Amino acid sequence: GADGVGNASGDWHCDSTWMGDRVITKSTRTWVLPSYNNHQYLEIHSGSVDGSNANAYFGYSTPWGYFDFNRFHSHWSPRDWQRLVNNYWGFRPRSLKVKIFNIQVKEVTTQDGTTTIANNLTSTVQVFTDNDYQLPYVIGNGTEGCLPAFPPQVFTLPQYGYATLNRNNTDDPTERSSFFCLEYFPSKMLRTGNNFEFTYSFEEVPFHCSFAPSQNLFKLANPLVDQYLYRFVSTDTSGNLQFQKNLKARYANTYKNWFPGPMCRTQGWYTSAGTYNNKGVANFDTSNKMELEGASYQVNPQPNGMTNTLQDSNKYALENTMIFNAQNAPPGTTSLYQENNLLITSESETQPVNRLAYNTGGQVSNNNQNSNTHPTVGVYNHQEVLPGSVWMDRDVYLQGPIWAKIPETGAHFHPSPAMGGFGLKHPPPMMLIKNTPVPSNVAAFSDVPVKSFITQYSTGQVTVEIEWELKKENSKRWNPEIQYTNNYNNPTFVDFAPDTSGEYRTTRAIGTRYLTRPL
Amino acid sequence: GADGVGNASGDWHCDSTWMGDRVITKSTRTWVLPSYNNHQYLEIHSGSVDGSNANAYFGYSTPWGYFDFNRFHSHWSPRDWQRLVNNYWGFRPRSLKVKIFNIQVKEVTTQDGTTTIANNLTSTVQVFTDNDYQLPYVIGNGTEGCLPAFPPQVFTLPQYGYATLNRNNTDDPTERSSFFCLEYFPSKMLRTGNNFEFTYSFEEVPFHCSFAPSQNLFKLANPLVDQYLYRFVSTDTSGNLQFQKNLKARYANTYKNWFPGPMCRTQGWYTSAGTYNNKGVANFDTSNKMELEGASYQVNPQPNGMTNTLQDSNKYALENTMIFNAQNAPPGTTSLYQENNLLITSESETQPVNRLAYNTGGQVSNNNQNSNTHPTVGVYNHQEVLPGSVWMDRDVYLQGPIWAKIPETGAHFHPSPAMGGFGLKHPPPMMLIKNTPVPSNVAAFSDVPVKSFITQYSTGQVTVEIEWELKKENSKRWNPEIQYTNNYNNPTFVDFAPDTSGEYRTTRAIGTRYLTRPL
Amino acid sequence: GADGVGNASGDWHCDSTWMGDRVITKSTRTWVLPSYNNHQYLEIHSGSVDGSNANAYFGYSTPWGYFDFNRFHSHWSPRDWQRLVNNYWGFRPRSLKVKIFNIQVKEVTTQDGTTTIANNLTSTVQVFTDNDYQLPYVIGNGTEGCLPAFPPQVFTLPQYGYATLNRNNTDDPTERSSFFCLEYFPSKMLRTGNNFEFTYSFEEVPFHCSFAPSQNLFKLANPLVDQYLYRFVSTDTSGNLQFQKNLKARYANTYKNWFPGPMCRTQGWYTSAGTYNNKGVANFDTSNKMELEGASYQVNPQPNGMTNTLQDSNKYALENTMIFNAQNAPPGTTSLYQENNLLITSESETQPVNRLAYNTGGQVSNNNQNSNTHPTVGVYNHQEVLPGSVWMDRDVYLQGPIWAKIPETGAHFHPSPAMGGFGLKHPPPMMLIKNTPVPSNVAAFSDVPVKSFITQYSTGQVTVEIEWELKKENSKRWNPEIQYTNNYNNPTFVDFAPDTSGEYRTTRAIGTRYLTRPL
Repeated sequence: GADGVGNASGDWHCDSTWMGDRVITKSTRTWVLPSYNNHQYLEIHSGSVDGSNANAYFGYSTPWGYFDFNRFHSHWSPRDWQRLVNNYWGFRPRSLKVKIFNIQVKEVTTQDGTTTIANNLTSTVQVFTDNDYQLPYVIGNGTEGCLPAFPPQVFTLPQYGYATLNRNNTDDPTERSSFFCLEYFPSKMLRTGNNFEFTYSFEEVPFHCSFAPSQNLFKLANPLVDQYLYRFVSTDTSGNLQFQKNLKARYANTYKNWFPGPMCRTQGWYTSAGTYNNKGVANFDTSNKMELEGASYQVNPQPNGMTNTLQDSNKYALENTMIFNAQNAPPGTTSLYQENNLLITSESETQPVNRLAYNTGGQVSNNNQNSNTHPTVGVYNHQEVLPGSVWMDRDVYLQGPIWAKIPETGAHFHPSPAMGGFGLKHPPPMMLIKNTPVPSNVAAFSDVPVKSFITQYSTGQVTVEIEWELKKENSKRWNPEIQYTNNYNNPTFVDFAPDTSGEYRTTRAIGTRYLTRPL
Repeated sequence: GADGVGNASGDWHCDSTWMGDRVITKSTRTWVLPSYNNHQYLEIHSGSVDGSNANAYFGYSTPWGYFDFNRFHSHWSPRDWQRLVNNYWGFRPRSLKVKIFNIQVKEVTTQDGTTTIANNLTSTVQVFTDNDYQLPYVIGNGTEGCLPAFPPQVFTLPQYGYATLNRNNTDDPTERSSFFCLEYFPSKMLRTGNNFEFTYSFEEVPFHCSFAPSQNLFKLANPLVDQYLYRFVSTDTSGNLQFQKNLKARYANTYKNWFPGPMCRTQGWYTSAGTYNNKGVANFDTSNKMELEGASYQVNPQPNGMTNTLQDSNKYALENTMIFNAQNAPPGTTSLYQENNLLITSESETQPVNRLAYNTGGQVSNNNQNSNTHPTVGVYNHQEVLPGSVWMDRDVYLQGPIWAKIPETGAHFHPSPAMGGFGLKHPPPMMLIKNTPVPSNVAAFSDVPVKSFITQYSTGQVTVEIEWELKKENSKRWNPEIQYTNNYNNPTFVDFAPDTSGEYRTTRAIGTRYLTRPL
Repeated sequence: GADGVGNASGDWHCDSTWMGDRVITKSTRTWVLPSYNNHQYLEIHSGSVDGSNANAYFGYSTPWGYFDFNRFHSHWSPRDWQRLVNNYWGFRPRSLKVKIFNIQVKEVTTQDGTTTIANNLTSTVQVFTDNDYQLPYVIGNGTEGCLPAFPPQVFTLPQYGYATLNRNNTDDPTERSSFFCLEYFPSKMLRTGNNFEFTYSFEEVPFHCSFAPSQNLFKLANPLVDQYLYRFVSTDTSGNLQFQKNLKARYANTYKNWFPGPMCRTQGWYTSAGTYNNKGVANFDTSNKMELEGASYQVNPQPNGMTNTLQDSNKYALENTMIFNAQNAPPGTTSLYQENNLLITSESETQPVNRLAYNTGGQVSNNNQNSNTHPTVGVYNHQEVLPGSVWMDRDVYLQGPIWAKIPETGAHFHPSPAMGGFGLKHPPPMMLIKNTPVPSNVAAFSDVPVKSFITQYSTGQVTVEIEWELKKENSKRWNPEIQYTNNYNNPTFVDFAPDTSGEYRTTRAIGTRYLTRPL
């Protein structure tokens, strides 16, 4: 932008603007960027870890870092989120603007145990966006490093890396393994006066459904009126078939037009009461898994179409659950966490249309009845998509992801990501940034590449603006709705606020489904 | 319409008009409307009934009643239906017009065991349509109360009620239970001179397929020509692999492009011969079921994609069958019915592409073969939608439903209702009507609402006009087709006609699939 | 309107329409009108009753009845009210439309213990509005007879009567007592085809404040900074004056710009725990009272400016409280009611700016200090309006009144009615209606007025439409707000819904103050 050393290249924008059918969120944060890998690209790999060869991989770490705004709380204050979920039947993203500005590059020198930091006014950072999706898209896998929830917090940009193909579930590559060089893209170079701006339009995507059903999928018939349909009930002692009319309100017997969503049975576990759970279990051997390339992988939180719990029940299908930490956690922690440390979400709103993850799905005939053979049924633990099936996709959370990239295979079905949010063919592109290397003193020629660099890091601001489209509520429900509310019994701190040490406290996961609709 | 006491507000229209690619049906009937619940809204509920807690519910009954034209015989005479199904490959509804007129409100007084009926010229009825689908949509669940099949028959409008959510499969409500007040809508008020008119356009929907396949899905290859493809046949005594060419007409061995529809195995039962059936069976424990919200429900007639019987066979998968009564039945009857009382439909036309409901679906490899281990297979009793699968949706019947509302969840697959007919996102809206309350003598003030009303009922005519689009047959079949025909051996009455007592007799269910097409 | 016998003169309108800054409510109800006093005007009076001569009065009852829509639930469904109070900082009425239509006049004859009811097609009702406020305005005194909360309920119009002046607190009139004849106004006469319409604009009036303060009136100073002001603290042993700086956050000592509202101390009583209350008290002798014309009257709920309770406390100043019945009650009941029968409102939201009704207001110096005389203070139990005082007026409730007429005296202060709502100089005018008398058989002349009339009553519909202006919330609060929500533990019925007998159940009083604002 050529603002120059003494002129700011942008202003602080954090706001929300509510229009009748649209809302515009604006978020600004301060970032800091290390020089990762000391300006080197490094092959990274691993064999089997923790007794699973699904943990083997081959890939690369890069000197670059990237901006990740793919969580709802990056854009939405808690109050704004409340206003959203209490009043609207749905929402979707429409457009995006990003600005990176007020660049400051610092040099670091260490001498005799003391560290000195100074401006380097002539250094650059490099920024580009991968508009054609030519790089592995690591955004939307639920990884850390997003713009923080709380605007004053200063955050470190995560390092860009990726896994390509590995051979036979080992740490070796294959002939098809790809290396991607990020310097092989055009990128803008910014000194301290320069800035970067980017605009993007979302593709057409369905509204997220921010309502809960007020009817049960199998109870849709008028309770006052019989069906004109008849069901087989019994055989008499001579084997003749006997039938009965399907009476009003007998929902066990009514013919059905529509069927519940697909399910994969998932083990149920009791929360807050240990005495009901089986003691000293190691989950991993009995976890739900899918096989790929000769290895077994955990598939949490299972495909869409189930509910992980019943309302006002302490039993959860944990592998069907999005589980968040109430606090930020250090990288690499292996510590065991307990329920009170975590935010365990509930999909219970969808229980009228989604099957319960920890029960059987149903039963079908498994034999051929005859004079000597009584009819029998088998139960089933999984059932995939059926003609005429309906379900609700997983809810989104203030703490949760927004979008995910639909993999490019040429074939898919119902592209809504398991974690929740908007499946996108062309998502917001990766935004990559790195500190340009500055060599240190070099006296003599060599054909060997320079390895010795001045230690530098950079800092600046980033602004993200998203236009959201809203779907208005159009309910005729007479009695009041359930609404998210700030109710606490004798609080010692304000939730969604900094505490006495300045830590931002969040003790609840807030979903979107409060208002109701009939089916 | 302000016609006035002595002027009719509409005329009787029952006709059909056949245009080349369209047909317009017009139906007029006389209705009678009780004052249900004596102008009160009543909470209705139930616990477990007949040993099933799937029969528990919570809901409301309303003073309103509603017009239900959602059966084919409301619009189609038997002869017209014959003309449709013998000559056309498909049809779909396009537009709708409804008129309610010639309102007559009667007051009823009972004194000393004698009942007197008189006109009340100044009373009103109230009518409205739920255009935004803001109320539970109870139409399209197969319940009674439709416009009668036979035009002179006078019918009672059914009472509007609905089930909302209940708690833990009991008779209690939950926090999410909805109460809907129908007086919270604008509605037109009609005295005896007034009328009501409504028009509606159907959304684009696929033609119903009124043909049967003349080829088997697995027999599509030219019987005169070998495939250029080879199959594994055996291993020799040294374990070497052996292969053979797939020969002409060997349809057991041909490679396949396409696969049959999804299936859920359903128990088969013999009709008209009791000796083959298992004696004294109570079906309910061994019925097919699906689990929802912690309860088990019968899912008849199963999802689309199966056939319930084979042509010229007496074995039926009864829970895969639409079963109608030949006669109208009284409300609430628990009597046992026998086969000769009922119309048991057959989907046998689809047997070349739909799998047979009472057999296994197939078999797949269940182990890993090696030097010491012979290959084995398991059979499967259910198989859901596969890539490249094809099937035919259930046929529609003169006696059967027309449309159903697709539930509003944001996610579904192949929205064609299990019962048969057209799945609609925005179906013809509920048309609701009630007798406006007229208080009786009130001498003194009270803040308590008036409970004492003059007993009234109303009667009038309703006309429904539907424009249907037709898909012309374009067959090159040389030999004659199967056609629905009026063939009876020594009849003692005319079918689809009133008998000596005036009862309208219908002894057959008439489907649509007579003409054939190659695949 | 001259619709005629067989033509409806209006339609049913109950709806709400939400525009961005305005909301339009439309309500329609069915009414029934007795012929009160058999078409006679009657002097009514009373002496001392229950030992209080404040109960003496002189006045008149009229044959007329009147429409009273002066309660919020006449216009607002519970869900709509929820939407209002959760999202907006205020509202006020703007315009009004009323229609009376579908008139039906019935004649009643009783013979041998049996009652017969028939239409009288040629009878009239008479309607007029008192546009110039020339009659005693009885609307807005908290009396029964309003349009019901629940739209299907049919209600009886209350009888119009009024009290004029009485002599010396007895049952006699004075020379200044006024008799008002309602037939001395022009009025429209309606047969069964006719209707009546009226439109009205509200005067400019302040928005009701639908928010609660998030700051305490005495805590407004920055807690991080000292005042530059000093306070007298002590005298030393020689009598010299000593002073100290007012330190940061010491809100006991800070100089104040502003002062709390006016108060009248009111006795506090414990709810739900009887053991803390004084036993067997008769309240009336110790009630708060004001004297007028030589008699003593209870002044509940006291003037504005107090709070009746503290948050999460069981102590209430009951005479400072609006107390509603959860149910409709019969006229004239003397039964004792208990807390669980009643809705006891809480003004606790205003506790940061309004003084607590059951404590003392403060203390002031009551003597002159000197060498021999220690300073003393008296406490005070009442304090009226002070310069620089601020307070919040009483909240409004879904169950409560909307407006009140400011008395016409030429002098008043802060005209907001004690009960809550909008003080209006020219409120919506009285709407009066009566059944025109129809004499019975008269054979001979007399100069004495006819006393013998055919017994008649009338019924019809009334529609009321109000345009409301809204004040949008403009909060920067980061953390979530308190919101009214439909939370019930194991409900056996749906609140704000009809129960199994059809009774409309309301177990909560819903105020407007949920959102917060800083001072």
